[PDB]
Amino acid sequence: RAPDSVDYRKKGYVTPVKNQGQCGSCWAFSSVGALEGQLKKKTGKLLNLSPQNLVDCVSENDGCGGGYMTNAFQYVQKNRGIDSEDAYPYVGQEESCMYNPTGKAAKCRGYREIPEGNEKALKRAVARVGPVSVAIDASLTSFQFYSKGVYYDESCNSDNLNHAVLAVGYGIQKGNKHWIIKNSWGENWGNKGYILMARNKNNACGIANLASFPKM
Amino acid sequence: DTHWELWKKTHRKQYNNKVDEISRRLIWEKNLKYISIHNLEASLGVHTYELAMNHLGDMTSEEVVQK
Ligand SMILES: *[C@@H](N)N(C)N(C)C(=O)[C@H](Cc1ccccc1)NC(=O)OCc1ccccc1
Ligand SMILES: [Cl-]
Ligand SMILES: [Mg+2]
Repeated sequence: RAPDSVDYRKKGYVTPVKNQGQCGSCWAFSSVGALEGQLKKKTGKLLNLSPQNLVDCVSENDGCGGGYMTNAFQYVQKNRGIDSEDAYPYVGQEESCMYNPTGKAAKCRGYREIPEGNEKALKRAVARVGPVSVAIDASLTSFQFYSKGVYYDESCNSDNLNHAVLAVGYGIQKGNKHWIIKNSWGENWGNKGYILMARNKNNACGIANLASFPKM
Repeated sequence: DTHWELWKKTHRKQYNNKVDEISRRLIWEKNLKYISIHNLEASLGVHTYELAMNHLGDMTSEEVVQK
C-alpha cells in the first residue's frame, strides 16, 4: 500500500517562499498562502496574492504590528476581493489602503476553523481542502535555526502561539510523522524556507490550536 | 572577525555603534555554539532535526517572533 501523505507543492498549489522582512506581517503571508491554494483549486491558476493589500487594508488587524488570518479572510469576503502581488506589491511597511478592484485576483466566501487541538481534523482538512493557515510557538532557538529533519522540541508551548505559517501537506521522514510547513522568512531559513513539524506528538507547538482556511 | 565581517556583509547587517555591534556579535557567538552543541546531540540521536546559522544569527529567539 502507498502511504497516506499529501504535498500540495507537487500539485502546483503553493507559490514560492516569500520574505516578510522586518514587518510583523506573518499573518498576511499565512492568509495569502491559504487563499493561493483555494484559487488554484477553483480556477487552475497559481498566482501570488498581495500580503501588502492585507497589511494596509485589514483595519481589524495591526499591519506590521500583527493580526489574525481570520480577520484577513473576512476582509477579502467583505471587500469582494484581494489584489494580485503584481497589482499591489509588498513594500514591508504599512501604508494607506490603495486596494484597486482592477487588480482583483481572488475572492472569499468566509472561513472555516479547525476544532481546537485536533490534529486529525487538521489532517482531514489538508487532505480534502488544501493548504491551511496555522499558528505555532516559534519562540525557541531550536526553531530560529531549524535547517533539516522533523522539528520536535518538548520545550515548545502549545499555549504560546506567536507565529503564523501555512500547512501545505503531511507525511513521514525516517519514521517521524510531520506537517509540511511553509514559513515567510525567505529561502535562506529552514529547508529552502520550509520546516517539517512533528505530527501526532500531542499537538507539538500548538500546530492545531488556531488553524483556519478560506472558503471560495 | 573574518567570518563575522562576511556574515554582516552577506546579510547587509548594520549596528548603531560599537557597543550595539559587540552586543550583537555576542548573541551570534552564543548562537553558533548552541548550533554546534545541538548538531553534536542530533548526531548522537538526541534530536530528529538539525540547525544551521542564517540571517537571524545576531538575534534572540524571542526577538525573532516578538518585534
Ligand atoms: C508575525 N509576523 N507577527 C507580528 N505575528 C506573530 C502575528 O501577526 C500574530 C500571528 C498569530 C495568529 C494567530 C494566533 C497567534 C499568532 N498575530 C498577532 O500578533 O495578532 C495581534 C493582533 C493585533 C491587533 C489585532 C488583532 C491581532
Ligand atoms: Cl487567525
Ligand atoms: Mg532562545
